[PDB]
Amino acid sequence: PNRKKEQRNPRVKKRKKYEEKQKKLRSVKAVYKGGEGPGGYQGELSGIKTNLVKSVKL
Amino acid sequence: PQNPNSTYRKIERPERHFNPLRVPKNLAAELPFKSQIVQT
Amino acid sequence: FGGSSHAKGIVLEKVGVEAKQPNSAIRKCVRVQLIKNGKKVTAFVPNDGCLNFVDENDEVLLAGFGRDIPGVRFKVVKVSGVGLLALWKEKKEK
Amino acid sequence: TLSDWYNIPRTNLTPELKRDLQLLRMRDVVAMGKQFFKKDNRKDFVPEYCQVGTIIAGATDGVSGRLTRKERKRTIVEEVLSSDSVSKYKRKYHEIQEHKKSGRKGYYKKLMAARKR
Amino acid sequence: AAWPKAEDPALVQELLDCVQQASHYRQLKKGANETTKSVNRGTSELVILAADTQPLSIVLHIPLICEEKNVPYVYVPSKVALGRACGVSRAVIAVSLTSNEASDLNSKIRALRDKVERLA
Amino acid sequence: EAARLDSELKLVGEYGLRNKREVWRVLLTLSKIRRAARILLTLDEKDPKRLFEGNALIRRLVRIGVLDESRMKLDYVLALKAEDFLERRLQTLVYKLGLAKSIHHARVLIRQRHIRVGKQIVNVPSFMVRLDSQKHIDFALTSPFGGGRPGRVRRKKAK
Amino acid sequence: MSSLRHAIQRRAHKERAQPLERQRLGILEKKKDYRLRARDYKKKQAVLKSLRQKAAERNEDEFYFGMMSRKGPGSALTRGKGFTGTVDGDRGNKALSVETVRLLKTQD
Amino acid sequence: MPSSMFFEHNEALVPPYNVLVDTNFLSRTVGAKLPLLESAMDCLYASV
Amino acid sequence: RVQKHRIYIVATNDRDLKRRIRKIPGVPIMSVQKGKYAIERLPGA
Amino acid sequence: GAKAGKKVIVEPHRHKGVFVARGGKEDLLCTANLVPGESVYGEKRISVETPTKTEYRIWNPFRSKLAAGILGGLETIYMKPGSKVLYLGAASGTSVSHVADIVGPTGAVYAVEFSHRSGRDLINMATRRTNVIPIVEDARKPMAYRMLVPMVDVIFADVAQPDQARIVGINARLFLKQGGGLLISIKASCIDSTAPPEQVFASEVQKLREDKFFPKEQLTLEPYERDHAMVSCVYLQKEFEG
RNA sequence: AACAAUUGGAGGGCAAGUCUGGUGCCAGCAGCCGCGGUAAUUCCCUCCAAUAGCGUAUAUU
Repeated sequence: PNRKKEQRNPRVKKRKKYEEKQKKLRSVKAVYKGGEGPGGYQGELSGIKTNLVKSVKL
Repeated sequence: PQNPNSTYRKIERPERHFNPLRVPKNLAAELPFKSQIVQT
Repeated sequence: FGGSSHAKGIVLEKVGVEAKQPNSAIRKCVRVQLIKNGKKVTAFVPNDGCLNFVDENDEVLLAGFGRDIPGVRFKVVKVSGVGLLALWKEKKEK
Repeated sequence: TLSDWYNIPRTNLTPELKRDLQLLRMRDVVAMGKQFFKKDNRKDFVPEYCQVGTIIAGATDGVSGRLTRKERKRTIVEEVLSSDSVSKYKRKYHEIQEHKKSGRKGYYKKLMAARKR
Repeated sequence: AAWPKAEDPALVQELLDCVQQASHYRQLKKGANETTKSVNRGTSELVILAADTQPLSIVLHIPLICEEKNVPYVYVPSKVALGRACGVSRAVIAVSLTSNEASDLNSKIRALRDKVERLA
Repeated sequence: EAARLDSELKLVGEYGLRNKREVWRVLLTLSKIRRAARILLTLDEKDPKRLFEGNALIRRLVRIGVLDESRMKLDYVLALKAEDFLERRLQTLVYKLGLAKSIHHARVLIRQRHIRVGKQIVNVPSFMVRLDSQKHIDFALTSPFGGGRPGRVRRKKAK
Repeated sequence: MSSLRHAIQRRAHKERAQPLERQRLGILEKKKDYRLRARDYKKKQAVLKSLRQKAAERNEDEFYFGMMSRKGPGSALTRGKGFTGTVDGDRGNKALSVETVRLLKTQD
Repeated sequence: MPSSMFFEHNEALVPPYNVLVDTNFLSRTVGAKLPLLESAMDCLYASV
Repeated sequence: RVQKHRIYIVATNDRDLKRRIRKIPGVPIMSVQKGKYAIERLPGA
Repeated sequence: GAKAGKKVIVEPHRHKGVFVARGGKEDLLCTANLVPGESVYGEKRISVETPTKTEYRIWNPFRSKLAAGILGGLETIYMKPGSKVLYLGAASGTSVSHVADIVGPTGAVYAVEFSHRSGRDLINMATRRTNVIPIVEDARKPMAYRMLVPMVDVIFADVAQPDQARIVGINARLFLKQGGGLLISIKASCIDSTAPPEQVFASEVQKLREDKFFPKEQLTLEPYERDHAMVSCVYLQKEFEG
């Protein structure tokens, strides 16, 4: 069976697998990724949604 | 020893669209009020 | 068939080579003469391509399963010493 | 006017404000893939209470964080028209038009002329 | 005005040692201006000042913004000891030291501002 | 399962490893060490083999720098995890000491003979560096990064 | 099995275009284009079947109150050349009174 | 989605481990004669 | 409680509750298999 | 991004007195300026007239835990125009200015701070606004300012203390109403630096709960902060206003 | 196109090809096999696991 150049090396394959599953956790949960950067708060980029309550009832 | 119609080529298919629903004059004239075709 | 794990055998008749469906169980199963037991059991050759390698009279090693005819129980693993999957791939001749 | 939101008046709905509200439900197409937003698919995009303001001044940013005289324009849509990628809007628009004239009627008219010729 | 004064019985020594190790891990913003930038930008995990400042008013401004950003600050009594604790060849008057996601240095910052919280 | 797959994928991603065999190896040695700490905790304090044997174990783990030198208690040596051992391994000390740009670049710069540890040069990136020997991790002498000849690409470039 | 299948046993088979004479006539419908015109024709004839069952099974003495506020499809004799089978709709235009047109022509 | 989760791995549980005990478990460990702190301690190798 | 905080190890034996909290991710289940305890989904020891 | 002079319309937020300003490529949470024409600490703000007057200070989740909770998706914030808020740990009066902008002219913010310098900037801001009181005292001694604070509706808590639940405990046992609001920012690295943050958060919730609050929701502030939680709870009742 | 990483499994797509069923145009199993063409052709894969190791059978615990 024809296999992949990424499958040729197992260390490259787990490197390209962790980069993707680091990428998918950005989509699901909220990562810190630094505070305000250089420019200093250009507003809440990627919108603000007012109805949504993203919190754990306790 | 070849033929030119025998070779595999690329086939360019535009998206198929069809003409709308064409009801005849007498059918649309003689069908009842709740279903009467209203065209401006 | 619980004392030994692999049994040798003679391919007796390729049962159902006249079938229509290429990878149905009728075409896959092969009649086998067990050597030490003397019984005749049929076994699944796992491809029709591998059925092209399973020939008449040949010494053929078989094994079991584990999980179109649910009830045929064995499995052809070798033909004349060479493994049948290594015959299916182009690994070895016979 | 809301009594516990400090008297934001009701939306004096003008056609320019309605264009701006359309642009705010459509800001994901504006930033053409460079920035994606909170998907806000409500049917009526015009709110009940709105008030069109401008940013004044941050006391730490005055060199680069400040619009100029040729950029303090009059509407948000005029800002988007003032910005770049307008030819990028037109380019993507003619990808879409070239795909929606695919096999519709000029195509079949070309087939009829090809047979009748 | 040095009410979080660190004690010379080895709390100063653990402060300056962690200053030196953060200097070897490049987690260290040195000097009052760059310290102020790290606190105002909120990168700072801990901040030390020097009470041997000849006018101490020139470092009295960062406890304000450290109280605003809620980062622990503490004074060591020698800007020369802080200066060669950094490895600078000049006198460093106030130092700030940040962190990352995963480091034993970040663990040492955590235990260190636990001790600073035992002061304040 | 899946908790092991995301756990060991997090270990093979946090620290640059090649397979899950080294993860299982590290968890095995931590199982032996943590086991010894457990069966020392079975006895009372002033049991002199708990005093001297547990004292010797916490001195050895302080010395190889896994247990931090502040905490001096066998419960705190029960409270360990494999990111301490992987955080003490040589490859991650090359990256966290900044000789390399990434962790896979660090494992390349270890199988590649470019780094030394003291007098030795070390080919194995699984080398459990001692805490005292942590500071002397540096580039090797015949490498292009520690002086020496500028290596193959620049040789064929000069010619 | 899928593991017991080669890589030549997964090769896509190539659809063949028309001869260069028939290239004038168009696309060779193979199965996809046939299914598109077949399902489209079935949908059209299904709707026409439902409408023929309406026109057959309609009640001649029926009364709706929209008939007092609509104008019917008529016949070829009451409509003449302008006969389609349909009912006209409202564009929203209206005969506008003379006072308001005086207003609109002071504006003009 | 709760803090310290990486795709169905809680990194938030670390020794000293917390353990909610149920009536099923207290009944079946006083029945199995197996002391609770020492055998949870012995099956997790960690202070609970 | 486990649904709220998701820190705890739940020591149970019944198929009802063990099957109930196999559904919520990242929680350990401690049982007793007649001579010792068992841990379901804690990937450590 | 949010440059000075960009046209940006303002619509209300779901909360009472909180506003959201939507622009072309961004959005900005903002409050209504109580003292117009004046920025407190040098922030961007928005001016608009009725169809001179209306003004909206832009509110920063990096400089305010409460804006980090409102952009963090909090159910209620307990504070509305007319409320009485007891702010704990009031450094320089910045978020005290935004809370004072929420509760407005008829509200009252009771700002408490230990430090004298943030006391001074707090007296500057609290001299400009007339609904905030300045109190420079120790939050561990509520009987110092028991002559200053009446029964408030909400307590906001942002102190970096290891005995945070005890401080808010005695402050609520003197000054917080029957069925009161409480909104605490928690720093897990500040309470217990060697423990995991979910376990620190749950343990602080348990200390409030045996301190006889009632936790309604918890959210972690983590696109804007790290290892910070915001716990929203209610004193002596399950439901807030009583 | 090399100094040429494997072993297992799961799944998708395909002809002017084939076979079977049946109240058209559907469905099934399947397909190295198609008009021409072999110096003829340059065309279709994705996911999971262990990973210099892995599969399979029985005894089984």
